[PDB]
Amino acid sequence: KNWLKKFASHARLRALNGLLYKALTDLLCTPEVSQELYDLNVELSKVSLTPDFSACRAYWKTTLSAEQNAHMEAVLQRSAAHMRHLLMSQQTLRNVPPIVFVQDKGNAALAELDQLLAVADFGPRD
Amino acid sequence: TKFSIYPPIPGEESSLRWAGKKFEEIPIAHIKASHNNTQIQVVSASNEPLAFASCGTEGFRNAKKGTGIAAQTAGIAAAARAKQKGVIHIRVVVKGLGPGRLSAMHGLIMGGLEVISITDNTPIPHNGCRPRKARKL
Amino acid sequence: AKHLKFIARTVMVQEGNVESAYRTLNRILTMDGLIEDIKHRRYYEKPCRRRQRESYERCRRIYNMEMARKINFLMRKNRADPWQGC
Amino acid sequence: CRLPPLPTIREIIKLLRLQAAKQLSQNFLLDLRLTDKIVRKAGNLTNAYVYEVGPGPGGITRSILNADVAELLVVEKDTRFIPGLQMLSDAAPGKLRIVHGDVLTFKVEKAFSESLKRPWEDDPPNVHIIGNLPFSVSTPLIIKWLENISCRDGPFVYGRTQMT
Amino acid sequence: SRYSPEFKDPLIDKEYYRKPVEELTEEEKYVRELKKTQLIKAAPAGKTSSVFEDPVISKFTNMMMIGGNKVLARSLMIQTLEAVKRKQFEKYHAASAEEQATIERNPYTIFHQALKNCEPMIGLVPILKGGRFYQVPVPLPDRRRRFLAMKWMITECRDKKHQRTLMPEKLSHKLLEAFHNQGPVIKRKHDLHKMAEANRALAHYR
RNA sequence: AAACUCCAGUUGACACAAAAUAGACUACGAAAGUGGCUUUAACAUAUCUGAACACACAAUAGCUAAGACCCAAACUGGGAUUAGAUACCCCACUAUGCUUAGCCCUAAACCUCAACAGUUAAAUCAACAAAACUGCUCGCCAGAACACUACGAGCCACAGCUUAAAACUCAAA
Ligand SMILES: [K+]
Ligand SMILES: [Mg+2]
Ligand SMILES: [Mg+2]
Ligand SMILES: [Mg+2]
Ligand SMILES: [Mg+2]
Ligand SMILES: [Mg+2]
Ligand SMILES: [Mg+2]
Ligand SMILES: [Mg+2]
Ligand SMILES: [Mg+2]
Repeated sequence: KNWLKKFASHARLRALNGLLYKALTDLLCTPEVSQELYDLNVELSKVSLTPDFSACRAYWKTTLSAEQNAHMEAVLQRSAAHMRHLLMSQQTLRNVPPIVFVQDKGNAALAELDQLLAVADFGPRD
Repeated sequence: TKFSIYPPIPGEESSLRWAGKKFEEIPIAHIKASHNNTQIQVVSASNEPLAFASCGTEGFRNAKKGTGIAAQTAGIAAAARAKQKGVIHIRVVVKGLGPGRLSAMHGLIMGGLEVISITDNTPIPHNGCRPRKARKL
Repeated sequence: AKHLKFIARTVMVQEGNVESAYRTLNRILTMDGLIEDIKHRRYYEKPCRRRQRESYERCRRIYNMEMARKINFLMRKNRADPWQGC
Repeated sequence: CRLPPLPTIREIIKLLRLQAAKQLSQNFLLDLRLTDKIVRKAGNLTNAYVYEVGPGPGGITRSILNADVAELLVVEKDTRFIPGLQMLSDAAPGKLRIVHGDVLTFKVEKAFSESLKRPWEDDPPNVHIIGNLPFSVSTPLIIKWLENISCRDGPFVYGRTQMT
Repeated sequence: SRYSPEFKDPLIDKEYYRKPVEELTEEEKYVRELKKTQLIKAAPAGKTSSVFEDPVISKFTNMMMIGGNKVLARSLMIQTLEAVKRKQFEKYHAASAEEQATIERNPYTIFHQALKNCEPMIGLVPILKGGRFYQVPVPLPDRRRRFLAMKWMITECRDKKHQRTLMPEKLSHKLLEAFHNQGPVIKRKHDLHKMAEANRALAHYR
């Protein structure tokens, strides 16, 4: 079909989010996407679909090192299209919107607050 | 001597021994990692069931069966029940691509058994039965 | 079933490094195409869809290889300017 | 008879608290002219007792009420349209009786008076059912009402009640 | 502001200029040459190259100020320091030989330790999102907690239940109480550190 | 949640079902189609064109008898779901998908390119599609809708398939 020309040129939403979360975790469990990505052991927190099904935001847990975070970010944006193709080819969803990898840092507040409460002084009846 | 990734063969003699036994005499831990459940059965080389543990047998219920923690607990239970029968070294035979594929092996190792080889036996038909239709979610 | 066991898809653990053995087995199954076959065999792919997918994958590979060849060929020119000013 | 205006689509969206035209999940006949055509095809309703189902905004309700019915019984499953139907009732005193509940489960054999019960062998017993319901619930209702006709009970305790 | 942006803050440190050129690092050397070209603002009344300068006590005096009356504020501060010193001497003279090694008589050490003992490490932020105020914990910055300690001390000493007890006498007593981890200021810190734990689950929201 | 608990795991025996990888190959056949292994037959024409109807074939679906039945699955039941729920998710199981002998004769049956022979010089050429043409032959088309329609005729079809108009109407399509 002239491929050279082509290349040259809500309750339902919650179920879809859960299904896509499981599918993306399953995809990341193996080197199916790439060996480099498999090495980094990316872990996902949640998957959120926009109300118009225009984009899929996958929230991946960040680490403490910054260079590792940057490398993970780069490989994830380079591999998102391959994940979309794999998801659509496996017939997990007949049409998947573009996948966007967003960093998750919500646990940082809890971690810092735990660290400070460990060393804080509550006095009598702690 | 260079380490061989390939398993030993029963015919050709080899110097690899584990606690004095040969490769084909080590017990086998069969892991079935389904999508909602994981089942571990330890058997002897002569196919004597020694221990059995699945995520449903360790109290996990419904969707909690198909998680890594549940498979780890099942692996630990099977490892304990097999350690009580004289098993130390095991050959792991995994079947399926469920969430508990690797958590069961974590549990088995954390229960004290030593894994000497990993084998995959996931059923791959050469186009036999027809699969079901894709879900229209 | 009728074959000898512990020969196919079997990996030996070195120095108790179970993680490396498992990851090597995953690499083997992925590069032999077994993982993709398992994932694709969960639901039935209609013959026309399979044909279209295979054609798209083949032509995508061809186009990507051609574009990469073009970029590598034209990368030789990318260097410091020898006639700067003019 | 002075009736309140027919709700527009925007008022319906706001009443359902949807804030969009894409999560409606329903189709409304908001043309009083087609509804008048339907009630015309329902026969001559002068001094008749109508049991309407699935009014929603109430175009069919208005069309029937303009015809000189003796009393109109409405069964609505949404509380969100009951205010509009109450305004319609205030507009027409005594000709509209609104009931909240399912049409699959409502018991009509007690709704109207016992003086309308005409023998089966005679003409249709001056009672009529008119309905513009969702297509996902109109088929169980017709099956149920066919069973009732076979047993001559339910809405057909009055006789050979006509349905539209 | 009557100072142009090119003007920079002065550095009143006296030993900083005395650092030998041998010790200077290349970045330090670079900044030392760079400062030559810059314009420097006139040093404000207050901080001096003196050896008895205490920025913390100066800030406390500034916070005790009412109506620009710095003379009275500094008078109160020096009276507080003298009262603390006299109370410690009076307690040290009446102490046994083995207790004399564990009585502090320097008022500056007592003041700094009293303010440190009252610094809260965690605080609360009012945040109305769901139509209702939700007080969530937050890690306080160091400057924030240092300010909060001073403000709690001053507000505690401005309470009206203390009638005719002059501010120097109230403030010396409160400083000596906080030196031993006692008094209402330490209880105010404790009631905040407990109310920030009783609303720990609210960190999930934020 | 229903369902099963004559259930599930290892091991052994075991299809009238469909044929991983090779295949990133682009082959065979008039088309439709054809991708597990072996063997037997076997892939017309020493000019070209030549049919809605003549003579032989035509994916999938569908219909007669007999048979097989793992899995899948129109329908049919049950489970869960808002406030007119999920038609869409889950479980069970039919016609059917398979074999033998007959029918039915339709597809976006498309490379949306009629068959053979020739040319690349021209002005290349409405646009897009797929560079522009020539010679010769058959088939077909002459505004839209009425109309993949009515009637007539034919057919293993009985509503089906092929062929296929007219009246009124419009200035457009
Ligand atoms: K085509
Ligand atoms: Mg010919
Ligand atoms: Mg002809
Ligand atoms: Mg056919
Ligand atoms: Mg058939
Ligand atoms: Mg069947
Ligand atoms: Mg079929
Ligand atoms: Mg021809
Ligand atoms: Mg016809």
